[PDB]
Amino acid sequence: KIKECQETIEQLQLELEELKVQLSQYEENLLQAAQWKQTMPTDQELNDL
Amino acid sequence: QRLEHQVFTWIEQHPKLIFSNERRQEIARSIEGLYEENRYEQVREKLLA
Amino acid sequence: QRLEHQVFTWIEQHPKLIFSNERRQEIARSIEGLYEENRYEQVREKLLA
Repeated sequence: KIKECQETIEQLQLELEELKVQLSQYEENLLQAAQWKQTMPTDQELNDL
Repeated sequence: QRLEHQVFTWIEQHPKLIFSNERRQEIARSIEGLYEENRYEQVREKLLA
Repeated sequence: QRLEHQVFTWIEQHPKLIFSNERRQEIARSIEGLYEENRYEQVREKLLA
């Protein structure tokens, strides 16, 4: 029974860390999007002309 | 011409973002007639969408 | 002033949207500085947020 508990905890730790990694991926992607918004082209020169 | 080139370059520099051919044509329509039919913001509107 | 009235009449007609006091200040100032500081894009961007 104790070894079964240990195995279950191992598997759950693995899955939990996988989910944490994916959540970090999503946060990184949100930061990427936020960064993209700033890098848009502008019509400064066309406006001046 | 240069600004439209920059706009589409910026679009394709971020493939994660998805622009439909219909959306791309809409951006083309907006960019082509600037200051004769609509202000430049409508381009940024479509990108930020 | 009338546009500010319409914007904040649009918020108060949609009670399901939670505009904190701080965000209301943000929108208020962004409208307050139309065309002297920031185009309309900064207002509707926060509404869309």
